[PDB]
Amino acid sequence: TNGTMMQYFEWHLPNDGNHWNRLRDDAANLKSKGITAVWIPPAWKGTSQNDVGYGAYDLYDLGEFNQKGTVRTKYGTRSQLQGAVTSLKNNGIQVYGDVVMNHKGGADGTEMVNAVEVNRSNRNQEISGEYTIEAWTKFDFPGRGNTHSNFKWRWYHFDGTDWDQSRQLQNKIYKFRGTGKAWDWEVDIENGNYDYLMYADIDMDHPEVINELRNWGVWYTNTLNLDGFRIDAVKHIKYSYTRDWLTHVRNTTGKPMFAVAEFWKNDLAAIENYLNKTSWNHSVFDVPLHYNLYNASNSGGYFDMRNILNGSVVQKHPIHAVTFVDNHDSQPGEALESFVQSWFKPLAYALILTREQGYPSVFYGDYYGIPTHGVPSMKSKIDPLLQARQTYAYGTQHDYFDHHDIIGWTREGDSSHPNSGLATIMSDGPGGNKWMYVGKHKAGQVWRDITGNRSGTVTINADGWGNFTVNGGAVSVWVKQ
Ligand SMILES: [Ca+2]
Ligand SMILES: [Ca+2]
Ligand SMILES: [Ca+2]
Ligand code: NA
Repeated sequence: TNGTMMQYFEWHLPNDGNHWNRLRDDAANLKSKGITAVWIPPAWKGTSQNDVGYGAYDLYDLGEFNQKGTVRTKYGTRSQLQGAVTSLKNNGIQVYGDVVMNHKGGADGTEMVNAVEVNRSNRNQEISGEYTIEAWTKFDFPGRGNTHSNFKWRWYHFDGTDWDQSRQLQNKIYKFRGTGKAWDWEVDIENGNYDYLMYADIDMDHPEVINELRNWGVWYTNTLNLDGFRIDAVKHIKYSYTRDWLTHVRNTTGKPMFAVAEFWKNDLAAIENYLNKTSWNHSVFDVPLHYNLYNASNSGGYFDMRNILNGSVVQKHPIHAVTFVDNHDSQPGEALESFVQSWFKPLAYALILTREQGYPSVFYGDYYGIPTHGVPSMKSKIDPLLQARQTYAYGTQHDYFDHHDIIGWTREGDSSHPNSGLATIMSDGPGGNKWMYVGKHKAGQVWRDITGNRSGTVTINADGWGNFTVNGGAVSVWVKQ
């Protein structure tokens, strides 16, 4: 069956502690709509209750201990989280947990550390001599104590920080001194070594760090019975470390543990180098395709639809790419904002859901909407597309990316899925028609538009060709009536 995951969260979810409860009660529904895997938001304690989770204070606190002014995380308690995972599991849905290992924020205390300032545009270059700063690198976890783990963090487990409590100076990046201290290598090259990003940067070359995060990885997997991971900020993390961390977890638990890393860079060559350096042992989000979809939706129809897949990861690396329309990085208001316009969104979803290449992901923000930024729920338009993927998107595929506005592709379906086979067509401009081959053995069949956009039927001729139609700025997916 065609796998389909769902990012079950967006950046502006309410801080009401009922998100795990919602996931729990949505499990049965998700299963019926075709979702086979769910990527849950950071389940640990952030810098505050409000934290989306990427602040990453305590990875062993899943809304179980009183820390950072709260017991529950933004999403709920450990109990409520476990209830959600159980619900998904009982409904046959896999669970992918988010993983944040690049840094830690909200240190319990400070430490005086010898450091040097570095060029923020070239972290390889030091711009100050050595001197002592007060850095937030002490993590004792008073609320948790040693429950689950007695590992405590100190300055030497980090490579640097961006804040000196003593001399509160802005626009600074500090690199810690010490034997062997240096920015980790084989990370993105923007700003000449993008090891540092925010908060206290974790030293991926320190032996205790390597062993500890690996131990945490397995504890995390076993505690929540995870089936996979969504790995955060991989371009800022030692490439070989991530590769080996994953292998360690797979080796220890014995589970395949699917994993998709977010290497956020609209650069195919950079992502390909990342896959190479990680020995292709996990997939990556197709960020390049995201920008293609964004640009097409932003072109008022002037985008050349023939090249919508050009430069994407899924075009050259189909089984190592997780395709997506939007996510918390691109939604309205965020730094990397590049939200795919709603008029084009159904087309984008048809692109990633009805084609054979890539592992598609549905964005919670798109499905249930983003109330805070006026983005309406588009499940009514996505549900039919998920239906098409679930029962009709199978078999040999034929592509027709031969027109600047109207493009499409077909699937001949296969014996393993009854009535399977489809023909999606879309136009980022005026509507029209296109003759497409769905298979001679389908001769005589009468197809209909599962999206409901076009109300008539299309009959496949004796040669297996059908003249499919589509409306302006829309998509139609024809299937056996
Ligand atoms: Ca280092
Ligand atoms: Ca880093
Ligand atoms: Ca066009
Ligand atoms: Na580092």
